[PDB]
Amino acid sequence: TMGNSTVLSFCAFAVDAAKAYKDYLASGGQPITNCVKMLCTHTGTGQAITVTPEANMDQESFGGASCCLYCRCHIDHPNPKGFCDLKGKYVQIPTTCANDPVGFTLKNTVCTVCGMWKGYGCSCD
Ligand SMILES: [Zn+2]
Ligand SMILES: [Zn+2]
Repeated sequence: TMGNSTVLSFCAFAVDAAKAYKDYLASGGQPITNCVKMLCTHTGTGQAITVTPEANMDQESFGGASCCLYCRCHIDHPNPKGFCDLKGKYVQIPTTCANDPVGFTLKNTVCTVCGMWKGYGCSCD
């Protein structure tokens, strides 16, 4: 098992950190841990990213920044204003994927319409 600081270091100095984290996971690597899990009722909306925790019965809630590879790596966000969609918000992850929230937020996309994760509850189809 690799620990957090070895993975994080490895990705942070990659020219493409997101590709390194994915390629690492694909090879069977141990996911980044110590994301900040939230106590909450699990009666929330199920929206992906929210101002307070919004988990439904099928989700967990985390502190957004602790689930963001770039925040966890202390590097610039790949958005040309450098702005973070998770910093200071709360992210709702499906409980099945809650063992790798950093990987989940990376690999996935919020539906422009729903508000929920495309492919994971987004009902729109
Ligand atoms: Zn971030
Ligand atoms: Zn949708």
